[PDB]
Formats: sequence, structure tokens, C-alpha cells
Amino acid sequence: EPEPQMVLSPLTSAAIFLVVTIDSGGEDTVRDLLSDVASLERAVGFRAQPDGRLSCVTGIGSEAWDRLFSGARPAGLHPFRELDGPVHRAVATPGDLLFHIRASRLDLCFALATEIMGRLRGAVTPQDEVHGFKYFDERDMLGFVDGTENPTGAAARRAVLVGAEDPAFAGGSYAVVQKYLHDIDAWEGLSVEAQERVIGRRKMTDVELSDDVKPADSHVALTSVTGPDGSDLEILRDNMPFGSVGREEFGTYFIGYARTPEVTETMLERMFLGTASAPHDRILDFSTAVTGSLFFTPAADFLEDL
Amino acid sequence: EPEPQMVLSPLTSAAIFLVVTIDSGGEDTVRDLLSDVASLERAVGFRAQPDGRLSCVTGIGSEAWDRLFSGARPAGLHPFRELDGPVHRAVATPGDLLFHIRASRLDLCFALATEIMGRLRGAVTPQDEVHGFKYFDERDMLGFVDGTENPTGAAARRAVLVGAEDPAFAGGSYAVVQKYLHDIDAWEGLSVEAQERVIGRRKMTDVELSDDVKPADSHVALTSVTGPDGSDLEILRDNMPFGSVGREEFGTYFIGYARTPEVTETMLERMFLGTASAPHDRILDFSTAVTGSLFFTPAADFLEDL
Amino acid sequence: EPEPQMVLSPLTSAAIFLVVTIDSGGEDTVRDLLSDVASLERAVGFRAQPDGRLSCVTGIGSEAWDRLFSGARPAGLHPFRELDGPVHRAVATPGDLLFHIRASRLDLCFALATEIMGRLRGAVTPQDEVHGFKYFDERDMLGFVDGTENPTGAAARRAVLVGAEDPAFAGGSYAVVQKYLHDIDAWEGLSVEAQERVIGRRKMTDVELSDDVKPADSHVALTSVTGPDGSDLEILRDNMPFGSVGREEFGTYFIGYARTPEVTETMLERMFLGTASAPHDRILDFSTAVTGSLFFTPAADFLEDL
Amino acid sequence: EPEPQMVLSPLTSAAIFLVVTIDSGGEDTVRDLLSDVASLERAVGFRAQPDGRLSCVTGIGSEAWDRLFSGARPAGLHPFRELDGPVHRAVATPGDLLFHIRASRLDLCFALATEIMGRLRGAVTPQDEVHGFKYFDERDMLGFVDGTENPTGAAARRAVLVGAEDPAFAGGSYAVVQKYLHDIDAWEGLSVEAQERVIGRRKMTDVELSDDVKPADSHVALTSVTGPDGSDLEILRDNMPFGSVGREEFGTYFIGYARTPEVTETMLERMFLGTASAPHDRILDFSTAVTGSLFFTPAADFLEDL
Amino acid sequence: PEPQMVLSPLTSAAIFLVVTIDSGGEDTVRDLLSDVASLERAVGFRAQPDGRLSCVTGIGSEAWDRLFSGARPAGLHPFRELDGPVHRAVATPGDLLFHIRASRLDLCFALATEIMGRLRGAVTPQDEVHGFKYFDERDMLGFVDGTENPTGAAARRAVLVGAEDPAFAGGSYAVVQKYLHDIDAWEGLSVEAQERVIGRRKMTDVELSDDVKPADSHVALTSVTGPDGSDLEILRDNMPFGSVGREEFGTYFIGYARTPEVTETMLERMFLGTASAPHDRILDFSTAVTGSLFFTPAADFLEDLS
Amino acid sequence: EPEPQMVLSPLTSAAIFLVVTIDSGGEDTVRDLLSDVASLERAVGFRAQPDGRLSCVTGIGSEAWDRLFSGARPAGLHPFRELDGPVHRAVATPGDLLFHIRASRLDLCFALATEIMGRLRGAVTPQDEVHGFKYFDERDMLGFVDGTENPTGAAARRAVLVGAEDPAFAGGSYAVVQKYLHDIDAWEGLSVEAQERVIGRRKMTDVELSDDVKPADSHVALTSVTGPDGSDLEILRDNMPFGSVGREEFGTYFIGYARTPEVTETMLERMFLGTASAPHDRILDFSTAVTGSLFFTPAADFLEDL
Ligand code: HEM
Ligand code: HEM
Ligand code: HEM
Ligand code: HEM
Repeated sequence: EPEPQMVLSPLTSAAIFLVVTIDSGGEDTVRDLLSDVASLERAVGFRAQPDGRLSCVTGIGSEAWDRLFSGARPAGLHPFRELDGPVHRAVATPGDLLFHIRASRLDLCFALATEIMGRLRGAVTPQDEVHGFKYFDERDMLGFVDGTENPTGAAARRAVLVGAEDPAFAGGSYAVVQKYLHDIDAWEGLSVEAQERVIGRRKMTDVELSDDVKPADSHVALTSVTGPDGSDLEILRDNMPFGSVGREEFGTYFIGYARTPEVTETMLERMFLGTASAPHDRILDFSTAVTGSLFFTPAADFLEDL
Repeated sequence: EPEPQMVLSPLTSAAIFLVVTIDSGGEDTVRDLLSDVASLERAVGFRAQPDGRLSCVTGIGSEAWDRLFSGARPAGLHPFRELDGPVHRAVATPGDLLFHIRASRLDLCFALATEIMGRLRGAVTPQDEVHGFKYFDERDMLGFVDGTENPTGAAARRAVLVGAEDPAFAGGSYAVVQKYLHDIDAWEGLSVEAQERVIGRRKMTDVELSDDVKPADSHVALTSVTGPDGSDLEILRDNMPFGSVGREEFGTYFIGYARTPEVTETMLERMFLGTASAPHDRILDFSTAVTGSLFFTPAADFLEDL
Repeated sequence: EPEPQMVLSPLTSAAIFLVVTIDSGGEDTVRDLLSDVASLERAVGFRAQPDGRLSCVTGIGSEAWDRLFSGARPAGLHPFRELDGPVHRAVATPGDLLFHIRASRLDLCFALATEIMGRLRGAVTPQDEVHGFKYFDERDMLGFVDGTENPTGAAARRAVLVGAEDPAFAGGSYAVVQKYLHDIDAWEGLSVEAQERVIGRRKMTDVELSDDVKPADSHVALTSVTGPDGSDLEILRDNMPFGSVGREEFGTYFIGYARTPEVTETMLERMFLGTASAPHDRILDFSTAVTGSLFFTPAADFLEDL
Repeated sequence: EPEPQMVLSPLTSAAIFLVVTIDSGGEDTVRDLLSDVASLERAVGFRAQPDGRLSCVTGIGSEAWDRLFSGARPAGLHPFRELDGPVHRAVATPGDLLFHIRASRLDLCFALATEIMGRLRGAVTPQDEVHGFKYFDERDMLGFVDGTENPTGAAARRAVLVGAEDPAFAGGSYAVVQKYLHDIDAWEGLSVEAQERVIGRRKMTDVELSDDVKPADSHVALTSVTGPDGSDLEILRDNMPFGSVGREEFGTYFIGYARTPEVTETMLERMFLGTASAPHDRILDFSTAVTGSLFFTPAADFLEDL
Repeated sequence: PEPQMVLSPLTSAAIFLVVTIDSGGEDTVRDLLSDVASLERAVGFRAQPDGRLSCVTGIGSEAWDRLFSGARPAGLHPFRELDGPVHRAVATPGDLLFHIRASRLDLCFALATEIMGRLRGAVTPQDEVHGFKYFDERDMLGFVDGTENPTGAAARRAVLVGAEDPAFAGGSYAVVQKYLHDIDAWEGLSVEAQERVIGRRKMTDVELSDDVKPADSHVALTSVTGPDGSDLEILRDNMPFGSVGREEFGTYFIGYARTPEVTETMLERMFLGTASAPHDRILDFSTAVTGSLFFTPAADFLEDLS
Repeated sequence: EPEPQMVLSPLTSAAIFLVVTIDSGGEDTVRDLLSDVASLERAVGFRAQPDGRLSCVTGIGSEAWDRLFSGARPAGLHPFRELDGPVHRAVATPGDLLFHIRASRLDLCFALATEIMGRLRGAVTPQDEVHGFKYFDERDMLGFVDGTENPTGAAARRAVLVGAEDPAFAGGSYAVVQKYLHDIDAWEGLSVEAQERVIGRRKMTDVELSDDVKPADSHVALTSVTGPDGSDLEILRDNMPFGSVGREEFGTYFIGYARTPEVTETMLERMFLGTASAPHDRILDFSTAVTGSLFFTPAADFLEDL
């Protein structure tokens, strides 16, 4: 009845992230593609069963939603909110549609992106394209294991999927994306122990620092948030490394899924604006966000029903 | 909760299909084998975990049911209905038991089949034995990706498993088998574009032709059927290639699972007898059915407790 | 609702079994460690996604429970009961905590064990440590496939997890461990046929001997038990081989999970004390138990909510 | 500098053996296929780099040689010699061309066999086609590890490749094929220890029996032959299991390569005709030859030069 | 003389880096060249045995004169621009080539990062391409690409400098060209028409017969026979690359040869044509946007530098 | 040409090191086993083709050589020379035979060791048995990638095989073994930067430290040796981690192969006794040798010919 898209699925060794804007007069072409995206994913993906693990998660931005559909909107859908901190800024950049494409091989991702874009040619303008790759033992460009504390099982379901709070849109999710570029030269000037105090975990072994030693402005400290009832508010991250050596571009493509954007936005506010105990997240002293967009990823049957 | 046999499990790289008839006075031997087939599957399969993926699905034909069992019969169980179209015919051939054996390796299939047939020696007569193999990127002998639109998840369960409409047999399914031989000489004389018009999908990329270009007598058009309620009727297919180059035998072994045989039967009727828009399915111009049988595959517990 | 530990997960190619006692005054250090074991499991295991398959099952013994926790006790928790047969004895040995660590590679097991033992230094005393390895096609040191008749799916859940009969501890299980050393010299003086009569299955093919020829004092005969309800009583076994060639140590590390210890204890009594028709299990003529301990493995959330 | 065909390559998981005779008028078609066979092998094989390991060895029989080529003949090429022993017979059957096709997957073998036979349609009559498969840990249908004592490295080159003794044909080899069908019922009536005596090695562990225990009519004893120079005479065997359970067809497809047919013929004589100390090879009491043919497999460059 | 890894096969990932040496950057580059093999080992050893990381370093003609004082490789000269009537092969700056391959992109990226870290401020990047395997060794035109590469001793003879230039024995010459394809134009051809452009069957990769193969097909024009009569061969490690948003669908051409004359002869035939052919038809769908020639010295040459 | 044992082959994921002494009177049994060790290796190893990678290198100590054999001895065969430094000592411990067993899986190593020791029972006394395992990305227990600068190709052959300097023993090698235990508590007290100064390489990335920063008492500095004629003296190391968590045993099993013990001894003297610039190798401040033995590993044909 409420079949979600593959928002709960694990990290893979390859990804493509595509973000586009819909041109004036391109809505009908988009709606037609949306109704077919599941068929296209199967068309390509079936060629590589059992090990291909191809998926595509399609998201739709707030303004786009109003152009495409009449009737109810998801309760939490709004444009990404720019955060202008005293030192660091989280920019909002244009994006109407997100395609988060994952597989165990880049070819599958590329083949599917080709089919999607082929259908949208002349109706959309590309805003961003990133080809992500796994880096060693699930490391990011800063050299730390990245994704460790993601929720799993029932916990992930509860953290990520819209439920009875917005019944018309149950099985959907909200995705926030941000493309970060790192200052690798600066970061490499820190000792490993200083890097560990920025993140909040040991570098090689990935063991969390004890509470008596973890700084209040470490990344793990600032992105740990408790809800009304003492429980952790969780998001599901599918961050991937990307880059270009000749351009000195060493990045993290951030994508986080959550059942309400309020959770992800709380984490961002703490990072960028800081708290009474932390000026800002120290990870931002080595990381610049160059995109920022929010999407709603509907249940799969919503897109079919078109 | 009734425990199904492995009728929902995916395609594998190797398969053995075995169809036998039960000789007069063979019933007791067969019943004792039926009660042991799961333990035989584990005895062989356990040797190859975790990657062996050995399974065996056992089906029983309509006439055999009546020789083996007193009491309730599955509601949809009848002999395969011969279809004598104007040009093409779907023959009915004898078969009392089906063993649908799958694994990631042929040795495991062969070892299990050996143990089964050793127990049935003198009680059964073999009618058909086919050793199927994966062909490139999930292709069939016509060079097309085959299996793409199979249901998955909840949809597959709904489509395949008997439920409350026949509660004594909940968790069962119906399998139809047909062995097809292809005229490869004739097929390979067609252009790719002509072959695509026969199937209804692009050959290399496996993308479905749009509705405005897809012929009414293409295979995909004829095997797409909407139910009374406008709901699509679905089957689960585990087709495998087979052949012998020296005898010019290039085959598709068709096996389709469904909650009721009426669904599969409607598809065959459309293919063999045609519609208002189509004389018959053009695939049949290059494919000849040489067997045809219908089996019920009971819930696993049913076999266990007999 | 309650999340079990990974007690239902399959065999892997590597394991570490670590049994320790809690030293006088070690209680608080152990409680802090128990609250963090899942975190540690993730810290190490995430590095090896997706194929590492690291898990850790943590068990607590009867005496230790009382030292660590106030309030309710699991209903079936008691010290391992020594069985002093006429010929063979099942010894009870000290053990307060069990860590059953599994992965597809030993390095992941060793890394996690290192992190747990580093946190427990000064608070526990090691009692046994075994590094298990897969031996050919899931064989044990006697040369027989080992694990074949383990329950799977729903039958496993039913057989292993505590439910509404003890609702405060639902999602838990009971583990019994015994380290066995084999007399391989004596074993290898037996013909294959004689070995088959000891075990109750064919050696190469792992097919069960038929009821006609299966000895009453065979291993499989004695460990096949039914309730007064008539159903099979099942346990889940994760036995691993281990050894040292220079010391002539050829071993089977037995670990069996069950929803109540009574099931496993019944099997042990049949083995060591025999039945009307069998003096004891013949496997014990070639196998000596040198440890014996019983643990409760709580639901995951019990440990966390510490 | 002559380039051999892939006669020194290892065993693979899948094989196809194809034997055909050349029809009246078929010689030109055959010579054109021979000139292209390496190019066909690449055409198919490159699709599955790095792991497909596709190869084709092409052999030519004695009578066919003379129909296809003028000028010199290989020194040792003659028709297979039938051996009519007092109990068992090594039969000779027709065969002009051999294709020995190997890969890690059957699809590659089948695709190459399809391209080959497509070229040859109307010029050849198929005599035999077998699809071989790996059986557990390099076992044959008798349950023994099969291939152990094959030569490797320098020793294999010396044993298999024609050298200065026949310089115009240096880089070639001689292949003897025999299809054997086994009496599995008779074989399984022997204890394992009796089977071990027949073969001359331990069944499970593959360790050779000591000289003190090994019978003179054991298979290993009879196929161990020393030359006049005290030199061990060696062949390279690529035999594969095959079968059909319904037909009770459990087979060994024997293929042995050697630098001269006299080595292989000596072994056959010892097996079928026996020695002073053994009437015949006991393996033949459970194994019946139903084909026998001898081929020369030229250097790769010889075929290309056509 | 130890060659660099120019004979090694295709891998699933590659990075191609081309840089120019800034005025005054010569000493830094010499230093790096002396260390490139130690960097390769430093990264590569981490992923033994399946990483397959390699780096081949090439030096252009102008750079050679700037870096070294002694003799020049006899064939070393700037890439020769070809201005054909319709199509042009452009010559673009490039002093150093790093051709980095592995089974995973992370290893490629890590090594590139270390190389470029050492060169920062001494070199200017000219081109960086991240190549990926596309299905069954296909290129962006949908054809299997690499089939007729030489192997074994033929590859060695075709690719490595020998006695004809003894001071440079073990070296090779690499030509690179980055090509972008007009996929829209290409996809408007029938498959049959595309086959006539290439000269091989699309799906099966079988060469067209010499009757059917057009004179202006790519295979016909790149098939070159020397005075001798024997085929002139090169070794190609072409990789796909692209960007879907930018409509960039590319083939990164790299071809290795013992003398540049061979590759240059093929280029002349393609762009300038022959008696029979105005130009290679593949160029109607393919534009070269880079063109550079490099000498890749023996490994000992680079190790022995100041 | 003498055929070496597998002394040049790469590191594997699993290893067993077995060191025994020969009891008085066990010489004949030992000689018989030495003549069979290659047959035993094949017997087990063939079961796991193609990926088992099982090998066994057999070494003989100086005192043992003189008990087993008569006639000429290898020129550099002597007992391990104890090194009594001011601070650190390298002990000499008994060992007459070494079996260095490697495979991709421990079961294969264990099965072969079982067969070898089965044959030697009652003739030998075990002295050491270590079961080594790969640790992450080729790391040792100190957390550094270990094996990076091993020689490969021709350089490896030159460094490790006896040649014309001792022609009767050409194709042999010398192995030195030392079992090291590490003081992990002390090591973990160092910053990563301080550990890098002890080793001489970067910890995560395995890049060698610059010659300006690399300390003179770093491990890499002291084990880098040039000969009188300017050549680098190299050894081939197949070190493996081992340990036991409950005993707080974290080790490195050192094994180095070289064509003369003089190279390995020179390295050891520099480490333990120091140089004009370094008191001793800083690695020894965290590593204690607990065994030390020297073996000659003869050419394979020497063993076979006994
Ligand atoms: C510059 C970009 C980023 C990098 C390189 C990065 C890296 C990391 C690393 C290494 C960890 C620790 C291991 C783990 O549990 O994944 C972590 C944890 C986490 N990150 Fe980030 N991160 C980035 C941006 C973000 C952003 C933008 C958010 C939220 C809006 C976020 C939310 C989190 C959360 C919730 C955790 C888990 C904290 C916990 O409960 O322990 N991260 N990240
Ligand atoms: C010496 C230690 C042991 C060895 C080497 C061993 C070996 C085996 C083998 C080879 C089988 C047959 C294949 C399979 O179903 O797993 C088996 C079955 C079994 N074993 Fe054991 N076992 C040992 C100890 C135990 C112990 C201590 C128990 C219980 C307390 C146990 C309970 C079982 C059960 C329940 C079965 C399945 C019987 C059936 O239902 O068919 N085993 N074991
Ligand atoms: C757009 C750029 C190119 C593409 C997509 C391309 C594609 C192909 C394909 C599909 C084949 C047939 C299969 C094979 O043998 O690899 C082929 C063959 C070949 N190509 Fe190209 N190629 C390109 C550029 C070049 C260039 C620039 C050269 C030489 C300077 C070249 C030399 C060859 C050679 C020598 C063969 C083998 C011909 C034979 O002996 O059958 N290619 N290429
Ligand atoms: C105590 C335990 C030992 C440890 C943990 C260890 C560890 C290491 C490490 C991490 C490296 C750097 C990476 C590489 O392998 O190239 C290295 C290099 C080396 N080690 Fe050791 N080692 C040990 C003992 C020894 C011994 C006893 C010797 C010689 C007798 C030795 C000889 C070498 C050599 C020759 C190199 C390469 C130096 C170079 O040319 O860069 N090691 N070792």
C-alpha cells in the first residue's frame, strides 16, 4: 500500500547525484518521466542481478511541487533555508529534481542517468552532477570512516519514513543535499590527535572519543541531538567522496534523509550558527558548502500513479 | 502462518527442471520422497553456504493429486489446457511431478536431483530434464534481457501466493511449464529493429518501447493484461536458457508462478489465440512449445506433514 | 518491538569465542562496557561493509546476573548443570560473560575482541578463548558436515527467541557452550561406514541414514527429540572447528541457542545419560567436553538502556 | 617461436566438447573456419575479461588431415586404435574435428560453440557434444578428486608439446578423447575403503596410498609408467564430469594431451589389456568407454596461416 | 631491462592525467620521476592481491629536451596534427602523462593525489579523465572495444622497444586522444548501419566478413600490413568516460607501440583516408579534442634519475 | 635448471608456521616425509583450485642438515647467531625443520599441516606453531602497512635464490624466523607522529618519510643497506600478524628470505647493535623477539630426489 523508494538501502561503492531545474514549459515532460522512472531503473538494473544493487531515489523541491501537482503538499516541504552564521554560511542553491543513483558499479549508474536525462532533454537544465566513489574502508576525504552511526532496521524506518503525522504522504522522506569542498592542505597541517578532536572519533579505529574528552565543538558533539523524550534524533546519511586532483577538488557530497526536515535543519543550525557552548562545528573550518537544496522523495506508488 | 516453498526466490545462474510421471503402484514411494525433499535439499545445500543458494520447488499435477491424496484439492488445479490456435498450438504433455531446482552452481542442482531420482527409481518415468544456464546479462536465446518486469516485494507475494480464497492451501502456488525451441536461423535474419518490434523492448538497453510505437502483436503488448478492477495481472517467471549446438536446439524453458492459473492461462490465450487487434504473439513465429504442464506447488509444511 | 541481538544470524567463516569471569569489584566497569558493546560492534564493522558480516552476541551467566542487575531475572537462567554419566561427564566451568564474535574475516573479530578486552582490563579474568575457522564445506574435525538441520526462518525465531512466556525478557535467548576435544586417532581407525553409524548421516553426501539402519545410540537419534506435544524441539547451532596441530588439539566449539535451556539440557541428558535403548551418545566415545557454561543473551535494547 | 594453442591451460568450471565429421565437399568451409577460430575465440572471450578464461583447442583427426592439407603430416597422427581386451574394450568412433572449449561460465562456451557451428552448418555432421561441469572440490562422478598429479610448469611443457623430434609441427600436441559412462549403482555398493583400493588414493583427503598398501591393479598404479630413461611418462588430463539424471547417465569425459600418442596409448594398453601383475584396471569394472578418437592439435600459428 | 606496466590488461578504473611543466619546475619533476614507483608501491600494497594498481609515466618530446641532456629515443617527436578535408586530429600541450589503472577508482585517486601533491607549483594540469568499464568491455558507441589487442609474445614484439634502439630498450610510445561522441547522431543509425561503420557485429562482437566489410569501416582502415606482409599491431587501453548533464560521452584513446610510425600510419589512414576511403566513418561521430605523444621509458631509467 | 620451492610467491591471507625438532632416531621418518611433502601439498591444494593458493616451503636447520645428509653443505648454513646488544637481544631457539604454509584460507593450511604432522608423529617435537592472519590492508599489529618495499620480479629472484656462488645448492634460499611480541600499551602511548618517526613511513598512507625528516634510528633507515659495490641488499619478507586477546599477546611473525644469511644478519646487527649514528632500532623498544632460527630451504628437486 505505501511502498517507499529505496531511501533505506545501504551505501554502495558508486553513486551519481544529479540535480536539475525544470525549464518553463517542461512540466508535462517531467511528469511523464516521473511515471516511468521505476520502469527505467528495472530496465537497466535487471541486466546486473544479483550483484548490481542499482537504485534511484527521485526527489522534488518545494517550488517544483507547486508547478507539477495540485492538491495537498507534504507538510514539511519548503525551500532550503540559508544559514548565515557569524563565520560560516550554508548557501541555498537552485534545484527542482534530485536523482540519487546508487549501484555497486558506476556503469549501471551512468546508464540509468543517461536514460533519465535522455527523456528530459530540452525540458530541464542541469545544476549539479557528482560521481561519487567509495574510498578505502568507507572513508571520507578527511580520512575518517563516515556513516558509522547511521540507524538500521526499525530504527531507520522510524527516523526516515513519513508516517501517520502526514498520512497522504506516508512512505516518503525528506532529503537535504549539500556539496562540500575540503581544504586538504589545512587539514593535513593538523596532527592526527587534533583531527580526532575536530571529528570526535579516533581516526584509524573509528572508536568514539569518551564524553570527558570529546570537545563541545566537535562534529559528533554538535550533530548529536536529543528529542523531547531523551531519545536521539537520527538521520540516514549516504555521503560519498568525489573529486578532481588537477583542480584540487576534494569533496564530500552530503545527502541526509529524515522523516521531517526539522531534524536535519536543527543539526545544520547547530553546526553553522553554533550554541552557547560551541562557536560552530570545527569541521566547517576545513569544509565549505557550495550547494544546498531540500527535496521530498515520495513513496514509489505516488510516482507510479501519475 | 503457512510456510511457502521457495517460489518467491530470484533467478539463479543454474537450474535443473525435472518432470516425471508416477508409474502404477508408485504412489507410496513418491509420498515418502515428498516428505523428505526438504531434508534432502538441506543435506546438499548446507555444504555450499553461504553462496550456494540451492532451492527445490516441488509441484504436483492434477491427475497425480488424486492418486496421492484424499480430501481437499486446490481449487484451481486442473490439467493443462491445450490451445489449438489457427497457426500455433500450446500442447499438453504428461507430467505428474515437477522439481524446479535452482542454485548458483550446476553441481549442487545435479547432486540434489541425483538424490531425488535415486529415491524414485522404479516408481516414476522421466518425461523431461533440462539443464538451464544464465546467458550473459540475464538474456534469453533471442538475445533479449528476460525477467525485467517480474514483480518484487509485496507485489510478488500478492501475485504468486494462494491466500484466503483457498485457505486450506494458503502459501501454495501454481506453476505452468512449457519448453520452447527457437528458430534461431530465422530470428537472426531479422534486423534488430524488427526483433524489437516482435518483443516490445529495445534489445541492447532493455528499455520498453513507448506505447505509440509498440505493435499490438508484440509479446509485451499481448502479455500485459489488466484485471476487472483495472489492476495489472502479474506472474513470476523463472525462465532459463538451454540448448545443444549440435542438434540446433536453442531453447527457453518457461516457468511461471501465479496465485491462480487463470492469470497465466489468460496470457497464453492472448498469445496463442490472439485478440481483436492481433492474430497471435509474433514471438511464436520463432518459438515452438514442445511441452506443457500445470502443477500446484503446496506450502512447505503440507509436504512435511504427510 | 524488542530488537534481538544477532542470535539468528548464519554461520560465518571466522569466529572468536571469549569467556571471562568478573573479578571482585569489576561490576561497574562491566556495566559500562555492556552499554557500549553495540557501539563498538559498529565502530569496527562499518569499515568492512558490505561483506564483513561482523556481529557480536553478548551473554551473561546466572551468578553474574545477580551481581550486575537488580529486579527481574530471566526465568530459565541458572548455572550449567554438570551431568555425571557412568562413562562420560559434562563438566561445568566458570563463565560470567560470553562474547560470541563472528565475521567473514578473522581480523574484524580480533579487532572487536581487542576493543572489548581493552575496556575490561582489570575487571575480568579470561577463562577461554577460541579462534574458529570454517573447514572445507562446513565440515567439523570429524569430517562430517555440521549444522545441516538448523532451523531457518520462522521456525528459527520460534525455537530461539524468548516470547510472551517471559515478556520482560522477550527477544532474548539462552546459549550453552561446550569446548570439545576429539580423539582423531581413534576416530580415524574407524571405517567410514562405522563413522556413519556413530553420527547417523552419510559422510561425503550428508544424507541422513534411513530410520531402518540408523543406530539408536547415533548422535542424530539421540539429539532428535519431541515435546509431549509431539513437535520437534529445535536448537540453533553455531559450532566452529578449532585446533593446534602441534599439540594434537582437534576441536569442536559447541554453541547452541534456544528459547529455553530445558531443550538443550534434554539433549545433553540424552547424550551423556542415555535412554532405554542407548547407553550414551557414541560421538562422546571420540569427544571430550572440557568446558560447559550457560548464558542468557538479552535483547539488544536491554543492554543499550543500561 | 611457435605459439601453442591453450593445451597447457588449467581446468575450468565449465566445458563443451564437440566432435564432428566433415561431410562430402565440406573441406573449404572447414579450412576457412580453422583460419578464423582464434578470432572467434577473442570475439566472444573479450566480453568477459578478466575472469571469463574462455579458450578453444581445435584438433584434427588422421583421415581429416589428409583431406584438408597437402605436404607433411605430424609424425604420430593415426586413427585411434581400438583395444579389444579379454573383458573390457576401448572402442574407436568417428571424429574428424575436435573443439575443446573451456571457460569459467557455460554461457561463454556455448556462445563460442554456436559461432563455430554456425560457420560449419552444412559442412559437418555432429558426432558428440558434452557439456561438462565442475563437481564440488574438483571431484569426478566416482567421488574422487581428479586431476591432482597433472604436470605443471616446465614439466607440463615437456610432456605435452611437440618439439625438435618433429620440428615442422613444434608447438602442437596430441589429444585422445573417450566418453565414459559409470555404473554408479555398482560403485556405491563398494565400501569407501574398497573404492580407495580401486583408485589408489584416499577418497575424502586425496592423499595417495603408500606403496605398501596400493594394489597393483589400482588405477594410479597402472597409469604410472616409467620410460626407458627411468623417466616418468606424463600426460595432461582435462577430464570433466557430465550427466543426465533421468537417463541415469553419470559420466567422465576423458581428454588427455601428450607430446606423442604413444604415451597415452601405453597407458590405455595397461588399463584395458593389463600387465603381468594385473588383468586390467579395476576402474574399468565401473566405467564403460563409448567413444574413442585421436586428434592432433596444431600450433596456433599453423591454423592462422591458412 | 624492466619495462613499466605497458603490457598489463584493461582494468575497471583508470585516471589519465596530462600536465605541462612550468618554467623552473624541472628539478621538482625529475625528483618525482625518481620516486613514482615507490609511490605506486606505497598505495598499491595496501590492496594486494586484487587492487592491480599500476602507473605508467610518459614524457613528451619538448619535455625530454628540457629534462635530459643525453640521447633521445629515436621515435620521439611532437604529435603531428592531421588536417584532413573534413576531420582534423589536433595536437594539444602535454609534457607528462600518468596512466593510472586499478580495479577500483579509490586507488587510482590516492596515487594521483600523491603524484600531484609532489608536483604542485611545478606543473599545470592540462587534462584529467576518470575512466570506467562499461558493461561487457563496451565503449560509449555500444561496441566491445579492445578485442584484437595483441597478447603474450606478439604484444611484447609490438609494444616494447628493442635492439633497434638499444639505450631505450624496454620503453614504448603512447599516443593519447580524447574523443567526444555525437550520441544523438549515432543513435539515429540502425544497428546494421553502425556495424558497417565499425566493421563488427554489435551484440556479439564478431568481425564482418571481408565481402561485407566496407572499405571505410574503422576495422578496415586500422588494419595495416607492413612490407614484410605481417600485421602491424598496437595495444589499446581505451576507456569510456562522460558527464550526462553536459552531454559528454567520450572515449579516451591510448595506444602503445614500439615505434610511433605504426600508430601514426593508422591515424593518417583514418583522418586522411586512402584510395578507397575518404576517411574513417567513426570520425563522423567522434571528435578528437586532445592529441599528444609520449615516450614511456623502462622502469630502471626513471629509478636511475637525479 | 633447479626448480625452487615457492620462496618467491606473494603474501596470502592465512599462514601456518610450524617449527619442530627431530628426536633422536627420527631421521629416517623425516627423510621419507621430505621426499613426499610436494605430493602432500598437491593432494590437499588441488581441492581448492583455482583460488586456494596453497604452498609449503620446507626449511632445514644447520644441526639437522648434518644429521640428515652426508656430503657437501650449503655455504652459509649455520645456527642462528644470538645478538647480545646493550639493551636488546636476539635470542637463538631450537628448530630443526620449518614448514611455512600459506593459503587464501586457513582450512587448507591446517589440512596440510595435519598431514605433515601425521607423518612425523613420534619422530619430532613441536617447538612453535603460529597461525597468522591478514589484518586489514596488509597491516601489522603496530598499525603500519607491512611488506611494501619487498622486491618483485627479477630483483626478487636475484635477492633470494642461491646461484653460481654456491652452485651445488642453486635454487635454494635461506630463511630467518623470529617471533616478535609487541608492547602495545607502550606503543599506544606514542602519538601517531612519534610512531611514524619510529618506523620511517606515514601511518595511514604508507608513504615513506623524506630523507630529511626520516630519523637515523628509524626502522626503515636501519634496514636500508647498500653493499661495497653500491647495490642495495634486499630480502623478501612474508611477515604475518598473530595474537591472543585474553593473554594480551599481539605479535608479528617475522620470516625473511635471502640468498645468503649475511644480508639478513647485517640487517639484524644494525637493528640490535646499532651503528655510528643509531644506538639500536627504535622498533625494538616496542617489540621483543622470543624465538630465532635459521633454515636452508633447498631447491624442490633436492627434496624429491631423497
Ligand atoms: C563536511 C561534511 C561532512 C563530513 C566529512 C562528515 C563526517 C562525519 C564523520 C566522519 C562522522 C562520524 C562517523 C559517523 O557516525 O558517520 C559523522 C557523523 C555524523 N554526521 Fe557528519 N559529516 C559531514 C557533514 C554533516 C552534516 C551536514 C550533517 C547534518 C546535517 C552531518 C550529520 C552527522 C551525524 C548526525 C552524525 C552522527 C553523529 C552521532 O550520533 O555520533 N554531517 N560525520
Ligand atoms: C562433539 C561435539 C559435536 C559434534 C562434532 C557434533 C556434530 C554433529 C553433526 C555432524 C550433526 C549432523 C548434521 C547436522 O544436522 O548438524 C549434528 C547434529 C545435531 N547435533 Fe551435534 N555435534 C556435537 C555436539 C552436540 C551437542 C552437545 C548437542 C546438543 C546439546 C548437539 C545437538 C545436535 C542436534 C540437535 C543436531 C540435529 C539433529 C537432527 O535433528 O537431525 N550436538 N551434530
Ligand atoms: C573514437 C575513438 C575510437 C573508438 C570508439 C574505437 C573503437 C573500436 C572498436 C569498437 C574496435 C573493434 C574491436 C577491437 O578490436 O577493439 C576497434 C578496433 C581498432 N581500433 Fe579503434 N576506436 C577508436 C579510435 C582508434 C584510434 C585513434 C586508433 C588508432 C590510432 C584505433 C585503432 C584500432 C585498431 C588498431 C583496432 C583493431 C583493428 C583490427 O585489427 O581488427 N582506434 N576500435
Ligand atoms: C619487529 C617486528 C617487525 C615489524 C613489525 C616490521 C615492520 C616493518 C614495516 C612497517 C616496514 C615498512 C614497510 C615495508 O615493509 O617496506 C618495514 C620495512 C622493512 N623491514 Fe621490518 N619489521 C620488523 C622486523 C624486521 C626485521 C627483523 C628485519 C630484518 C632482519 C626487517 C627488515 C625490513 C626491511 C628490509 C624493510 C624494508 C626497508 C626499506 O628498504 O624500505 N624488519 N618493516
